[PDB]
Amino acid sequence: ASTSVKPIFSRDMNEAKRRVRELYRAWYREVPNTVHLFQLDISVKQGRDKVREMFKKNAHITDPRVVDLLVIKGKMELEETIKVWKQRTHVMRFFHETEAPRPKDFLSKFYVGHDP
Amino acid sequence: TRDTQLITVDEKLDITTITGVPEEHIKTRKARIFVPARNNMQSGVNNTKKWKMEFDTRERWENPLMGWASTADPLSNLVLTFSTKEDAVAFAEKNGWSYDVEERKVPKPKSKSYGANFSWNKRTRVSTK
Amino acid sequence: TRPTVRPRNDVAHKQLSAFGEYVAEILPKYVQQVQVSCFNELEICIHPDGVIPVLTFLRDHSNAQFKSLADLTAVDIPTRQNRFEIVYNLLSLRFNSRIRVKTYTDELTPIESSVPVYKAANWYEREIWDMFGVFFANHPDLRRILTDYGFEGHPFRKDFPLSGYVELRYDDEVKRVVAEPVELAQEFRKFDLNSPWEAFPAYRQPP
Amino acid sequence: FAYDGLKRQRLTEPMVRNEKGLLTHTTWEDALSRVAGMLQSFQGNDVAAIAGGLVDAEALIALKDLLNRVDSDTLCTEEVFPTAGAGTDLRSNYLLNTTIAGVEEADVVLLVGTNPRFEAPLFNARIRKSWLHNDLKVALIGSPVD
Amino acid sequence: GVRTSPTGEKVTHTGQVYDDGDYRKVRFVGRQKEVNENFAIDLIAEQPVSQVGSRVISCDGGGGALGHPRVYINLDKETKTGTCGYCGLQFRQQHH
Amino acid sequence: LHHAVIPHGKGGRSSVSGIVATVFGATGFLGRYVVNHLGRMGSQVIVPHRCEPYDTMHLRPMGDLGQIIFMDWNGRDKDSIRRAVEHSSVVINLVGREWETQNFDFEDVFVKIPQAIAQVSKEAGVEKFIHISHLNADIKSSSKYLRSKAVGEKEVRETFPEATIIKPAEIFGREDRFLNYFANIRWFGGVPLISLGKKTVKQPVYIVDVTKGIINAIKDPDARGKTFAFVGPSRYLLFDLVQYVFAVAHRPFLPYPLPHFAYRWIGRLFEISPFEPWTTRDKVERIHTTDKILPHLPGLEDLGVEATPLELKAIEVLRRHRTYDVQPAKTIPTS
Amino acid sequence: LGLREIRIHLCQRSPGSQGVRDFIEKRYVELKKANPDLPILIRECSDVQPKLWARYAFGQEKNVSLNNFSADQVTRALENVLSSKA
Amino acid sequence: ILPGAAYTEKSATYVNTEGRAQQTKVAVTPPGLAREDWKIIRALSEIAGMTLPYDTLDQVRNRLEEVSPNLVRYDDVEGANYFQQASELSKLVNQQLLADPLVPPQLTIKDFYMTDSISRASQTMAKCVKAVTEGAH
Ligand SMILES: NC(=O)C1=CN([C@@H]2O[C@H](COP(=O)(O)OP(=O)(O)OC[C@H]3O[C@@H](n4cnc5c(N)ncnc54)[C@H](OP(=O)(O)O)[C@@H]3O)[C@@H](O)[C@H]2O)C=CC1
Ligand SMILES: [Zn+2]
Repeated sequence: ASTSVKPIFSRDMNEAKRRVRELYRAWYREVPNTVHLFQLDISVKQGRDKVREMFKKNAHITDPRVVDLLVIKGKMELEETIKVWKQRTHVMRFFHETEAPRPKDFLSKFYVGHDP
Repeated sequence: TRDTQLITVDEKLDITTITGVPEEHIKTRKARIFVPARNNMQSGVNNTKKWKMEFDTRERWENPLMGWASTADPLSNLVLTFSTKEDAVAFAEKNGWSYDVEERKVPKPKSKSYGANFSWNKRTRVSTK
Repeated sequence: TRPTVRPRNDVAHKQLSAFGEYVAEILPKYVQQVQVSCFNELEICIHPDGVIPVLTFLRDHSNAQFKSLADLTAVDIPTRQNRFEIVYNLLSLRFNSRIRVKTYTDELTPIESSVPVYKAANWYEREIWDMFGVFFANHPDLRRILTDYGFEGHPFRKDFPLSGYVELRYDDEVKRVVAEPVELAQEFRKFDLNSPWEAFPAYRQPP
Repeated sequence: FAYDGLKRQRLTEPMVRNEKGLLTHTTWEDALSRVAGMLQSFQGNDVAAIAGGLVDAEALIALKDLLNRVDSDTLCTEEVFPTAGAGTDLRSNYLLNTTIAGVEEADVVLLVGTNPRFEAPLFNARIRKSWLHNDLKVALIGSPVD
Repeated sequence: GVRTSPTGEKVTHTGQVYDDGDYRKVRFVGRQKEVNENFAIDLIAEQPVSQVGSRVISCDGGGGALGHPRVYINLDKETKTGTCGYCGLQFRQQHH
Repeated sequence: LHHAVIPHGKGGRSSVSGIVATVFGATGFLGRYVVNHLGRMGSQVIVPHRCEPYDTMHLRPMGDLGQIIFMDWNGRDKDSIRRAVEHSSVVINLVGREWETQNFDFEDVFVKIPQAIAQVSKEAGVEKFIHISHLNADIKSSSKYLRSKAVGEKEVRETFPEATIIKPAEIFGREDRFLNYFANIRWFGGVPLISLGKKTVKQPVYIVDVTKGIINAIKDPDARGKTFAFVGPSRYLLFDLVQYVFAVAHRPFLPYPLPHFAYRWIGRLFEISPFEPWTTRDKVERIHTTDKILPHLPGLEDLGVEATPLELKAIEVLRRHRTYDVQPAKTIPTS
Repeated sequence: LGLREIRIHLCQRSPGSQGVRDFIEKRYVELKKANPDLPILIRECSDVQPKLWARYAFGQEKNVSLNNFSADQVTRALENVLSSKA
Repeated sequence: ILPGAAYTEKSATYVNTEGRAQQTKVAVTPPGLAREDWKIIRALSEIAGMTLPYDTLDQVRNRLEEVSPNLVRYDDVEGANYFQQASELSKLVNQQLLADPLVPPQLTIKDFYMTDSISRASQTMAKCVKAVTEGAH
């Protein structure tokens, strides 16, 4: 009974993946309209790779309820872009154009500060 | 006997991807689960009854203009309170933080006797009141 | 009377205890606990499956007529298995009384939307979603209401830091407003205020 | 009260010696490379180390691995402990095996060549607590000290 | 009182002054450094020691409710004077 | 030295980078990007300015409280220069002008003024000095702009031997006068060019790349007493490059030739303007001068900066010129 | 090249390390007399699977699990390292 | 000179005289360019081509567990035993006891205040030494 829980939308991972793919198609077909309405300086290929990167991060989830939430947030984040509730600043926050690269190796982190 | 249909989820409960915390502050942090030690300037024991969870200290530097204490750690002041140790570890595990647990330190019972102050042959006979 | 102590109203304490029992006898399937506070407020604690049954009964029954939803909010308690406590505050113009209905949930278990019972719940449930991350099933329009577009996290959770994770700024190079990790010129100072001496022995817990 | 020493005489920058033999500040890159070059030019018994009184276990193990990777085993400490016999092979040889809390269970204590009042004040405080309540017997072999 | 450093920058009553090679001094170019000229440590040293004829005297800072919390000072030691912990005034017992 | 400024923090807006820099000519095109990059990491920036204080307002939001400090300075006043540099660890010289005024000529701004800053910096004990020369600097050039650049590039190299001289090609950006120059010719009907734009090859570079190069030269110990050549990744003909600009701006393109002497004649006519002239005889020389190749000098790649193509960021600059995919122009392979 | 250090980990009450416990009790003093200059570190914690670490020149280490071994069977493992070196 | 961190500026393990292993926690970060002690060695090794196999504090404590497993059992007093084996070895060689008396290095309170770098840098420990030498005056 402990592992018996109420679902959000999908009763198993197989149905969850169906929602993930439909969401990906929605984002894939919107980038050309987004890059045009907001007059962005990125290309459509750069836009479509960012969507790919965002989906790739959460590729190790095995909880259908968690996947449902990620899709719910994705659909919310999508409705903001389509209806132009966001602004050019919000869309470009996925890219971090004004943040200097931060080193990933041990030696470089050693020279600058104390964080691991 | 609920009316709603239930499903089975045999996986570790992990919410690291829906809490919105940047990955910089999930993998490199080290939570500390503990019961606060009694403040030694006071005899009260009412601050040593709940379990706390704090994170590891990081750099504080001096503001060039005024001399204030600047920081870049967004978890410097975060303190959580828990009724028991088991509930504290549960919150750390599902949030993805690495943690250390320190067992509660309760003072051991002491044997007190006002009459020992005036012993006939023992070493506990005090010399002043 | 004592000039400095709030007076007690024993009449209203007996009437609200009778009605609390009255409600628990009619909905055993859902009511888990009924308590009346020392300042005469009534709390009905329910299983989360009874949000629609219990609320519909209180709105429509001839002896309840709680036709107005005063407020709907959530409280976050990290130490419980179900962190989030959902609170409904109701009003009755017919009998001039108030009542509080409480249920619970967690990060992943949804709760049924109350818009069918109270049209007032439309925006309150968006606010609970935006600030706590509690999903309400069958909501006509669920989305962030108070936070900024693209905001990550639910700021009213007890583990979300006070100053957040990012801060805004205008960058001249890119000619727009940018978001960056937050660094504070003066760190917020944390005061440990609680006294180590018990204040109220009436609320002492078993050791 | 000795914590205010952490605010004086502190080392804040890497330092190397210049041509006129005086220590001058430098970057981390310069200092480590100068040290790194010498460590590559030696091995075996040409490299040694000494550990002080306030060094942690993490640093002790790390330095050991660095010297081992140049095949050196001359890892020394400033505090002498006899190596004749079992030496540091058995922990029981160099520990307080009765534990601090076990002095309260003793009935006779023999102190040899030590002044616990100053080498370990809080452990001396425990002997007195046993000397007062449990009626302990204490003998000393050494100089008369209070 | 205010005394100037070898580089020409005034010293505050807390002892603060930028060293010669400290880059932070650039904030004062074409501007000034705010220093209060009334050093409180000097001002309270000019006040005369008040002679009293009791073992214990009380100080409230003057003005009654406009001063500081009322404290009682012991004057049993003739080696030194009795000093108020709030306002810094001094009291002494008359030859006994 | 007792100690350096000991950088602290995460490199953000409120950090301390240990850089106390005085930027001369920080109110122009290039200084607006250098000050931003210095303030974005928490540096102390002293900005000596000659103009009205209202014209330096866009620099205030570029740093935290007290990190941007403004002073008055005069080009010919040595005392004013000294006040601005005696507390600094690096001095950056961006003073320049594309035309001669009533009171300042190319000699005054490119030789005398850079020499005064360098000499006073040496006497004040500054450690790093960064001077901005031109790629096409040459004492045997038809442009008096480029002749003075060469003379100044030497007197600076003699007054401050450990100077990091940066020699960029024509820079392009939002506020540039290079791509914005080949878009306002539309106001005069057709696009004049010498030899129809042939015989001239240019290697323009991006503003941010030049700015990122300057910052890395401050932090790199291997840039003292060295000369660099910041050039773009491609070489174009002056014709197809202008052809590309009009394509991106989406404006009619009528390139008709005009002889050299005629261009100077119309060049002198604009010089009569008491305001910023639209064009000048000197400007025409540099626009029709081929960008040199100096393989023996280090470039951007030696400072860690990767050159940005003109195609990736041409739209960013020319978006405004559009009224109410463009094929890239041809390039000249390196043999 | 040559051997540098032998490390023996064992428990104090578990049966999985009873064999290693008997080896130390009976035939550790003889082993030390044979190799007085060899550091033989016997570090016994609580509830740990027993092991035998051996350190060779230039920081090479080889470890063989000693779980459920016996005194006669623990001698062979130490003979291997003392005789065969990497 | 490679500047390190004091015991109040690093999470480090110390073992007391009874074998109990405990750990400090970071109160303040080290001053200036000072760095955690084990990070200096782990950074010197990489620049020398001898990179060590641990990059984090949790990893360097796995290594400690290999060398001596009791160094990660925090607040546990692991017993040692084997006194008999230790006593038999000690008799294989004899040494002569010097005639000099046993004299502890610290005889009076005067010698207790300054015994390490930090206490020698303390201005409060210097006022304690002059107090027990001259007196209150
Ligand atoms: N822009 C480009 O394409 C190229 C730039 N360079 C060089 O880089 C440097 C920066 O030029 P840039 O910013 O792009 O163009 P700007 O003309 O916009 O910048 C010129 C700066 O120098 C100041 N200036 C001019 N004359 C004086 C004077 N007598 N006294 C004090 N200040 C003066 C100006 O101050 P104020 O505005 O108050 O008058 C201004 O801040 C120049 O030296 C230039 O030769 C070299 C190759 C390419
Ligand atoms: Zn007073």
